Amino acid sequence: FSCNVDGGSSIGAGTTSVYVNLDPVIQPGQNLVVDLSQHISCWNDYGGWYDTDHINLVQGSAFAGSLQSYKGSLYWNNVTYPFPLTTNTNVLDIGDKTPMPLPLKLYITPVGVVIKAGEVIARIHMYKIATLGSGNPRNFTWNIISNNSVVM
Ligand SMILES: CC(=O)N[C@H]1[C@H](Oc2ccccc2-c2cc(C(=O)O)cc([N+](=O)[O-])c2)O[C@H](CO)[C@H](O)[C@@H]1O
Ligand SMILES: CC(=O)N[C@H]1[C@H](Oc2ccccc2-c2cc(C(=O)O)cc([N+](=O)[O-])c2)O[C@H](CO)[C@H](O)[C@@H]1O
Repeated sequence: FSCNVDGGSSIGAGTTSVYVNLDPVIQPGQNLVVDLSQHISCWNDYGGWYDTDHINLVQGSAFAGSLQSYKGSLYWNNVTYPFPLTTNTNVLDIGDKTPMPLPLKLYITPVGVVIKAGEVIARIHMYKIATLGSGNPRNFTWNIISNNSVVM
């Protein structure tokens, strides 16, 4: 099982930064919408749904400390969860060798500068286990970072 970010090097585990582009000005009452499907894609390394991969997001995924007061919802694989995650999410099965954009979006309610360019916004933890043998479990973290400032 592997992923990449913006079509970069392949990632089988560990921590990767994901740089996103945000609306530079938002009004009070407006949320930020971070569509991570535009950035993170994953695939099965055999193809043909051989040794199918089972992927979920993990309880404890959270805002960066500086944004701890913010409110959020996380969309994953057809279901929406409150954020920070207080449960694991549903499982997405991955079996094609062609990269699948992750069905992942973050909606953020800020509670001046809303987001600073270059600062970590959120940390999303992801778990993989496959089907055959031990399933070769792997842990990933996606550290979401803004490319630009957002003001309100
Ligand atoms: C031991 C293991 O992981 N086995 C998995 C297997 O993995 C590969 C199969 C063929 C070619 C490369 C890999 C592979 C690629 C990467 C990477 O590019 O980052 C990292 C690792 N790794 O972490 O060892 C392995 O894929 C199947 C189907 O996806 C299941 O996921 C299995 O469980
Ligand atoms: C389980 C959990 O919620 N928190 C633990 C956290 O787990 C992860 C952290 C990042 C990415 C994936 C996982 C993970 C998710 C699952 C799953 O979704 O079933 C299963 C496993 N697992 O057993 O290897 C790992 O690991 C830390 C230790 O580094 C502590 O143990 C925490 O308590």
